[PDB]
This record gives sequence, C-alpha cells and structure tokens, in this order.
Amino acid sequence: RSYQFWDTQPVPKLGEVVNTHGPVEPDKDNIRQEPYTLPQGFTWDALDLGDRGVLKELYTLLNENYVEDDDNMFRFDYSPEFLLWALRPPGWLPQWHCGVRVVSSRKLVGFISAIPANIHIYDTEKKMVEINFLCVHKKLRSKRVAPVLIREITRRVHLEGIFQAVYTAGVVLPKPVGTCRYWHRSLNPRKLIEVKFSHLSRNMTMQRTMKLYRLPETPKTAGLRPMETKDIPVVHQLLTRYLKQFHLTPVMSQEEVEHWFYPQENIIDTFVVENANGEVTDFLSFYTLPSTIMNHPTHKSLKAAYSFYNVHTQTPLLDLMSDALVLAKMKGFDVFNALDLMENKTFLEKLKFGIGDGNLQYYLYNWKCPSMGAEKVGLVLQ
Ligand SMILES: CCCCCCCCCCCCCC(=O)SCCNC(=O)CCNC(=O)[C@@H](O)C(C)(C)COP(=O)(O)OP(=O)(O)OC[C@H]1O[C@@H](n2cnc3c(N)ncnc32)[C@H](O)[C@@H]1OP(=O)(O)O
Ligand SMILES: COc1cc([C@H]2SCC(=O)N2Cc2ccccc2)c(Br)cc1O
Repeated sequence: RSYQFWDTQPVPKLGEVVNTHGPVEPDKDNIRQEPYTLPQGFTWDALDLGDRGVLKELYTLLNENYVEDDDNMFRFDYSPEFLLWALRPPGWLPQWHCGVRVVSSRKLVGFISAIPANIHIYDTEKKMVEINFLCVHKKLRSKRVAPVLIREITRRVHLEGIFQAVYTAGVVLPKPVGTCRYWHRSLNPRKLIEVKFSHLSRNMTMQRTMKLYRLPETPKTAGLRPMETKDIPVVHQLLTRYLKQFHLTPVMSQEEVEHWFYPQENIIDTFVVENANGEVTDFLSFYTLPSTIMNHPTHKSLKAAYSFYNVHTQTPLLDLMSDALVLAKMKGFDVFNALDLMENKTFLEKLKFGIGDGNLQYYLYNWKCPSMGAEKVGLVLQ
C-alpha cells in the first residue's frame, strides 16, 4: 500500500513505468556530519572485523538473527571467514561496517554494511556501493531500527562521494529493477527430505528420487581444474567480455577478480577449463553458504553451494553446470542453488533444478531506469 520509510527515499514508486535513465536526485553538495540518533540505550560502533572477537560477535548476530525462510525452518549461517571475504574486498572502508550495540552490556544487536562496487547499468557505469547484511536482533524487531541503519549507512556512503547503491532482498520494496527466482538442485535428496526442505512426491519413491538426482563421481569436461594465480588475468578477461551481454553487471578490476574468484576452501570455488593448447576458455564458480536447520534433534546444518559467475566460450554452459553439480557433490554439499538470471534458464530445468519459494528482487538506490527480465541481470551478490 504505502511505505512510511521508502516513500521518503530517492527510489521510483511501485507500479510506475520508467522510460528514462538517470539519478532520482542530484549528488548532494553537503552532507550531514552527525550520525543519526538511535533509540535510547543503543550506540553506533564501527566493527573492526580484523579483530577476532569482534568478527565472532558479528558471526553470532547473523547466525542467530539473519535471513530465515518464510516458514522459519532454515537460517543463513555465514562463516566468520566468509564474512571477511564478503566484507573486505578491495576498497573496503571501516566506517562501512556499521554496528549497533546495547550501551550497558555492549551486546551487538544491529548491523549493516556497504562495500564499493563499480556497476554497469544499461549504458552507464557508476561507482556504487553494495549494501548487505542488514540485521536487527529479534528482540529489537518492528521498532523502526532498520530505517535508522539505512539512513546511517547512506550518510556514511555520501561522505565518500558515492550517491548510488545496489542491493537485493526477498521483500518487495519501491522499486525492483529486476525480479529473480532461486532454483535448487538436490545433491543429497535423503537429507533434504528428512529436514523437510523438499518432499518425497506421490508418483516417486525414495529409491526413484535418489536415482533421479544421482550424479557422476568426477567431472567430464576436459582440462577442468581449480583456478590458480596464473589464471587471474584470463579469468578477468573472460568475465569482462561475457558480462557485456547483460544490463546490470559488475565492472571488476583484476584485483577484484582475484578477490572474488581465487579459491578459498569453504568460501569460494572456481574451476577453469584449460584446453589442449593450454588456453583457459571457460570457468565455473560457486560460493559456500551453509544454513542452520532450527529445532531439529539430529540435523543441525545444511551445506549449500551457490552459483556465482559461470563463463563459457568453448564449453557449452550445460556441460559446465553439470560439472559444477558434480564438484559440489564431491565437496559434500547437500544442495546447489542458482538464480534464474543471466543464461541460467537454459540449464535449470535440464539439470533437474526445482523452483524455490519466494523471489529475489534487485534494487538500485537513487537510479531510475526501466526494469529488466532476469535474463538481463548479470550481477550476483553474497
Ligand atoms: C548511496 C548509498 C545508499 C545506501 C543505502 C541503500 C539502500 C539499502 C536498503 C537496505 C538493503 C538491505 C539488503 C539486505 O541486507 S537484505 C537482508 C535483510 N535482512 C534480513 O532479512 C535479516 C532478518 N531480518 C531482520 O533483521 C529485519 O527484520 C530487518 C533488519 C530487515 C528489518 O527490521 P525490522 O523488521 O525490525 O523492521 P523495522 O521496523 O525496523 O523497519 C521497518 C522498515 O524496514 C523496511 N524493510 C524491511 N526489510 C527490509 C529490507 N530487507 N530492506 C530494506 N528495507 C526493509 C520495511 O519495509 C519498513 O519500511 P517501510 O515499509 O515502512 O517503508
Ligand atoms: C527453504 O526455502 C528457501 C530458503 C532460502 C534461504 S532462506 C534461509 C536459508 O537458510 N536459505 C538457504 C537455503 C535453505 C535450505 C535450502 C536451500 C537454501 C533460499 Br536462498 C531459497 C529457498 O527456496
């Protein structure tokens, strides 16, 4: 209906059709110097994630209070080392790791983050931030703390001369530039049925289901191997060229490519295809993000892989993703998740992905442009 907070923000209204390209409002020439006021008993604290104790406090906040499915059965369980990967890419700033603490106990009860990103949106490239990890402790919910967090990070980003942002959320807000759907590929169908993520259908037995989802023990694509340091430039080249075909994409430097793709166990996997000539022609990537399974006596966690960026020039995408599934299965993953963005719709149903509940909406702050189909979205966030 109406949005008490979002109606005040430089975003387009829901329902309106946009036929133009540009900022909702001009760059601000002076910026509020003072932090926005929090409710009594709470205080701002920029979190030094290089401090092990502090990073663990953030881990705990998110582990207990971050995104849950609509049925409150699963919650994201970002690891401390994943958080460090996600939150300290090239150009990261300490003031952009924005925490809220209880004054008396010092308990961490809120967080929001910004990281810098160059973003290509239709015919324009803009320096932006990506906003992520917005979280308010369950005990502080529905107390309008989130608008304060959003305004405060906005202010801190403005101070650095940045006036646009990109973000995703499961909720519908003014106004999505793209709407995506999560799809899931069962790797361990037994466990997934046991924990009620998926259901054993009427026309299939467990024996049939396990047979349906059974995968080869090793990948089939010739010359597929983990990305190494020597592959950083070619991965950068391949990615840059591949992304041109989409309408919302990152523009990554070679240093950013090293950060986002160089393999780190239990965080990010990247495999390249090195052909018979020694040329790298393709790559696949996926990140590691487990979920907590709540209120279960025996199964406490679900290990999930998330499709990241997959670039093909000589190996068909279908083959690359088949190998991604096999590699994920080998590494002990229970499920493989992918969005319906980029060219993913060409392989999702073929490789036995099932559609998930809920949407992932893509948003831009202070940028008005026509909305795009999922197939034109070429940006994947953590
Ligand atoms: C130039 C720089 C710009 C930088 C900033 C760019 C914008 C970035 C924007 C943020 C990008 C975040 C990206 C991610 O991290 S998406 C992940 C979000 N996190 C979670 O879902 C974790 C679990 N949930 C919580 O912690 C929450 O309940 C939160 C913190 C989400 C809301 O806390 P609470 O439940 O206690 O509610 P409130 O009473 O305080 O406040 C209610 C208001 O908040 C609006 N709301 C609710 N959910 C979201 C949401 N996910 N994005 C934007 N707005 C949201 C809601 O419509 C209402 O406004 P309005 O309806 O009255 O208008
Ligand atoms: C349960 O329905 C889904 C929930 C999620 C998110 S919400 C909290 C969480 O932990 N998830 C990761 C997960 C949990 C379980 C299976 C696969 C992925 C996603 Br993304 C897509 C779904 O369809």
